[PDB]
Amino acid sequence: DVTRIERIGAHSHIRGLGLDDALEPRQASQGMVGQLAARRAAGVVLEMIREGKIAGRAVLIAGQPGTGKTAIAMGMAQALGPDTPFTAIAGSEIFSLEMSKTEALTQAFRRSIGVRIKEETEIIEGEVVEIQIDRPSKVGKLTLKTTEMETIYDLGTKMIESLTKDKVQAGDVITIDKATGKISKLGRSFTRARDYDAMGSQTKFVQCPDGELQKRKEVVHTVSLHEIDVINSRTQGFLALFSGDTGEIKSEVREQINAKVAEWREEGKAEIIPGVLFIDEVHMLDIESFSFLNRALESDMAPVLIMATNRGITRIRGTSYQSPHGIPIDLLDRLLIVSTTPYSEKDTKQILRIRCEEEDVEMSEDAYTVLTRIGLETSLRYAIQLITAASLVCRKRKGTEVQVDDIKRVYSLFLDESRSTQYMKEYQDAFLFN
Amino acid sequence: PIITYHSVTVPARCSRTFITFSDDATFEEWFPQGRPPKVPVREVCPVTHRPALYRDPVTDIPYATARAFKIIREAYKKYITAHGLPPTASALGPGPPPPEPLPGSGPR
Amino acid sequence: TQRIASHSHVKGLGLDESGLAKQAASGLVGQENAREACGVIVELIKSKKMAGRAVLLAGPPGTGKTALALAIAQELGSKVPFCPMVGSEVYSTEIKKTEVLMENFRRAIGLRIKETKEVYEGEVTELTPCETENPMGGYGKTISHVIIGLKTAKGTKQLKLDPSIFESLQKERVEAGDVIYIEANSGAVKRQGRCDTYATEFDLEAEEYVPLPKGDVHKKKEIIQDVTLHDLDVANARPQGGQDILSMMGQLMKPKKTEITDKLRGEINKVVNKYIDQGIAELVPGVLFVDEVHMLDIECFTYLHRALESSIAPIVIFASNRGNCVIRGTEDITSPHGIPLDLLDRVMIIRTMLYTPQEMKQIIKIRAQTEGINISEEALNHLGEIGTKTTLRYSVQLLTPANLLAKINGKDSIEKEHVEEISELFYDAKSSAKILADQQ
Repeated sequence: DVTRIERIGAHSHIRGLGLDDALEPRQASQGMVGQLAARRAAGVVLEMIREGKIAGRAVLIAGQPGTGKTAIAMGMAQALGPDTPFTAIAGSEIFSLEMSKTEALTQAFRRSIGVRIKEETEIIEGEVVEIQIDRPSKVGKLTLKTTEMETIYDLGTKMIESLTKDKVQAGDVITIDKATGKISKLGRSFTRARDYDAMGSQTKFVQCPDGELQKRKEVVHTVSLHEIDVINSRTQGFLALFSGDTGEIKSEVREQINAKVAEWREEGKAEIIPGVLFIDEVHMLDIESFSFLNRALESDMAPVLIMATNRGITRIRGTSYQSPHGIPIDLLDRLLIVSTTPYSEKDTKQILRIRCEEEDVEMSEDAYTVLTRIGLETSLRYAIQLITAASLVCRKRKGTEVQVDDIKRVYSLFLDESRSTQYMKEYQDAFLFN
Repeated sequence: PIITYHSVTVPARCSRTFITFSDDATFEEWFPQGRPPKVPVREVCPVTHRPALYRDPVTDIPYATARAFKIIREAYKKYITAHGLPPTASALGPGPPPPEPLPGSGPR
Repeated sequence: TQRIASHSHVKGLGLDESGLAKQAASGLVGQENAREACGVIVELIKSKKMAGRAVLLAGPPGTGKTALALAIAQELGSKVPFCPMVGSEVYSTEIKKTEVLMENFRRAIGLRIKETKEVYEGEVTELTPCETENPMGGYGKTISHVIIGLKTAKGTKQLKLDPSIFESLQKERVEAGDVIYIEANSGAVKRQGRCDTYATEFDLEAEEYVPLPKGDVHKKKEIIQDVTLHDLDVANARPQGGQDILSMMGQLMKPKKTEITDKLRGEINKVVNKYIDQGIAELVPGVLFVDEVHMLDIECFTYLHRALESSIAPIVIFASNRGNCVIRGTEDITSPHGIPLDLLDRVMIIRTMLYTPQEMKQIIKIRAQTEGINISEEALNHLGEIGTKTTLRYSVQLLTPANLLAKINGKDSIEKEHVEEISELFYDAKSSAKILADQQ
């Protein structure tokens, strides 16, 4: 029960790359199995990302379909963690009507660079022991305490306004920003009076603050360069962060922002956290897009670029020419290529074992053997998809384990590409527009 | 000054509000209280009864229909003299079937 | 009566308790293997464990593959979302193609928000302040409570409220005889009007003499509302606050669709997960049905590669009738079903078969029953022969004109002569195409 928004997806079982401390891959770890050389290369690329010295390095993951290119990408994403950016898109997403392809790629590049802004603040945090306001110009008095000390404050007018709008009252625990007088209420330490009718929410309690009433603390805020661009693009441009009306941000704004971020870096305010941009199925990009990427990768603010494609010698979109991977050789020279090999019998079996664990499915060894042979014969993804169907078939007969007969049942019910194509060729007159 | 708030928490550990209006006269203009009439008088037409409709005319008393209005305006010409016969004793057939007998239509 | 559509006779998959398919049940006949597979798919959807698993319904035209998808909707009921779309709908003038798909992916995920509140309401009668003279110091007169008496229908009760309510109380401008609304957690007063007891042949007020409420003075209200994730995205993307000038400026300039960013999707997923954890919301993942999927471009399919791999995604059902056809957006690339092989590896294919003459006759009888038509046996057999010769759908279309023709002739049922006349007044595609050689 309690189905959260994240359910079991295609790559949910992947939680890392399964590498040793020396980047040497384990045969099965963190949901990944097989692809030793590609996983090792991805670990090296992940270390390059972590150090962050070198800008604009590009990597291509290549191989046949079903060989775990996207799996290696999500493994890098999970191993990298949430603190560092990881922007993932498909190549088809840049073809917007709101903006040009170059603008879309510029936004995607700048989404993947983080700015770790840091500043000092002073707060007053304490349990409200007493408050008084002599409204007739208004005057008042406030008292706050911690476990250590107590202090009475004679209030100014605007502080009284903020207190009244927030309806602060005694027994509350609050935090007051010394710089601007903003108040934030953390909870209550004392119950409200039970004599009062109808205002009887039970709520929950919070401990008294400790130590000094007034403290100075460091605070860190993380924003992307694209957020800074959109905020500074126009008046009330922050709405475009959610609506997406960021149409063709002017370049002068970006130059000013880069200079200000650099001088913040020298002045100790900010740290640059360069992340990763991942473009799955990059063969959808046009020749213009690759030409733009050639120069976009030469900036010092460029992130690490990762791409995934399966094509052999294949046409470049927007042209009549052909090249390896559907990518021009202007860009292929600028990048390192990672090759994924097809899986063996044991690796397929281990992938199916790991997938059954993720889906909470128990199957016999004969069932595993049969499904492994099916996956070798047709495809890995088809064999993975049959697991849930076979489990449902077992469940409706009130079984406890998925048996070979359930697998053959769903194999009969649901068809793969080869059989469907064969049967389509039998009904070739009935099907349309051959 | 009316002192919009005063909270002390002192007793179980608690939290209260003690509004102190001061100035005497400030109290009642913040608490006038009320004593309205809970319901009105349910009005009935003198002519053929049923609940009243529209309002009174420019003078006199409410009515239900245009026929009742016509009889009421044919009435009150018998009374502006301030003397004469009964202006309303079964005047102009003012809905006369008595399941329970009717007085004259002179409530004004 | 309600209007009769093509698939109005479909009410379900007609499966046994064991999941096996009855030969004729719930308005469907035949397609037993496909219907059993659809049974497995509805179980998959009801399990709610899976995200992004996809299904392709493949077969010749007229084999009811559209009906099976609608039968899946009937089995799931109205709780589970079911979003139908055509492949040709992605080509919008306002937003890119991949945004249209993601909008429909989010429309298929539902959310039931079950927020609760407890309140007090009725006719105010007191406006009575309490008094304790002094706040333990130099003093004028101190109240320390405010007595508020409510009566609505069931009874009367007095509430000794916090003194702080008094500011809000004359801010709402309440007096005796008014009727109000106060929420328990906040204590926020709201004036609804004044009772109908001061009404009934008074009238003439825009506030409306709102009637004296029914029920108890104290109420606990449990509101359940169904909403999709796309609705949350659209609502949170806009500045709906009327107090800003740009909001009312939005009235005059056109409110076009916009390309919603992934940041908003992530934040809405975060707050939805928080609601689910705290118990205010329940997730209802649903179905997206993309009929005529062959109309999509190669860009759309290549985006669906990523979209179906998401852990957030719904169950997707595709339908196509094409053979080995050229993929749209490519120059010369042929593939089965007009779909790339790379996406075709990501789906489970449900095949649909051509119908026998007996199945055609049975479907024709079902449609005649659905349309309120009485047909004789020989007329039904001749119509089945026509459907065998030309097409099932064409023969099904002849029922209503023939019934109208019989009604014009005073008869209450279709005989063979009426279908014979209708088959010469109207032509099928094949017969007309043969005629096109004659009339060039």
